Amino acid sequence: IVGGQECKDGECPWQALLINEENEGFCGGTILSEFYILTAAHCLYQAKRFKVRVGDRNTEQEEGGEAVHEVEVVIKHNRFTKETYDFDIAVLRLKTPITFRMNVAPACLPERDWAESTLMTQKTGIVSGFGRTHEKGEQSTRLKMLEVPYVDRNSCKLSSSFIITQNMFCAGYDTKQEDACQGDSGGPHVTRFKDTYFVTGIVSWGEGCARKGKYGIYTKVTAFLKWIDRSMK
Amino acid sequence: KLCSLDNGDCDQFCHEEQNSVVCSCARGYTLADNGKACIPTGPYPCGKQTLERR
Ligand SMILES: O=C1[C@@H]2[C@H](C(=O)N1CCC[N+]1(CCO)CCCC1)[C@H](c1cc(-c3ccc(Cl)s3)on1)N1CCC[C@@H]21
Ligand code: NA
Ligand code: NA
Repeated sequence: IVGGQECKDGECPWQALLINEENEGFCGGTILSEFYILTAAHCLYQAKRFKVRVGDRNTEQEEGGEAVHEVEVVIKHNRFTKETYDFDIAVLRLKTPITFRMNVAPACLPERDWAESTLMTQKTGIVSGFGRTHEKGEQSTRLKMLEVPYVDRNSCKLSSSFIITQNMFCAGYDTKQEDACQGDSGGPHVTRFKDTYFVTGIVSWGEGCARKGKYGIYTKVTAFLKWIDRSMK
Repeated sequence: KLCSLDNGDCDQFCHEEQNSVVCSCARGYTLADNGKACIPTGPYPCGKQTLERR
């Protein structure tokens, strides 16, 4: 996360971190239930093997509330395309269930039509993660969050060197230096409605991070709410 | 009455019928008797920050 702020205690409890062969984070995820994590399909190609950590705010401090879970099943979207990152969505079933507790709770899945009329029409959503703090920088050891404006599709398309499909949406800023970045991808984009946070996006890709005239690109979760339900059985 | 004005007074999901609105809630909540509020069924309902340290 470029700009934004450190997440306060209890404020990002649905954040998950995918950890590679080293316990180093390389992608985010979103807790959906005791057994399921939402992430980006492209994250599945970026480490040979990985596990999921929940409850962490500081990767250099053993707080006491952190837990690591192995992955039982990876459910990738069968239309995911590496070239374009279209259909950039996957669900992970964990081998053992998450125990909800301080800093560990699921985000809500909204009903589709209401999400479209009520969540996607809000001014902003929130993105979070442990990713880089500037494009060419290092990953944050502390969990960060950032309020990102929704950006209209026409503007989104004009700004991008790559196709923006209807499975994607833009969020962020034209010139203000705040964005998600490498290491945040796969993580949550949530939208607040009367103090409840609903999953609206998956951090997917960008052309650099926080570049002028470029936005953050997110998987449009509304297009996949039925797919998520089926994947979770 | 309409979901476009104050979300039909619903705490979470709102849908319009012929004359009325119907509210509903995410899994882990029960719709309150008043037909508007969403009441968590457990201590870690979805979408809530974990602020009340138990
Ligand atoms: O090249 C990179 C990588 C990676 C990334 O997405 N890009 C763009 C990939 C672009 N596509 C493939 C290459 O053509 C084309 C469209 C879909 C993927 C990475 C990155 C950028 C981001 C985000 C920025 C804003 C977000 Cl929201 S996510 O997350 N990871 N860039 C920063 C450092 C390296 C470079
Ligand atoms: Na920690
Ligand atoms: Na920008």
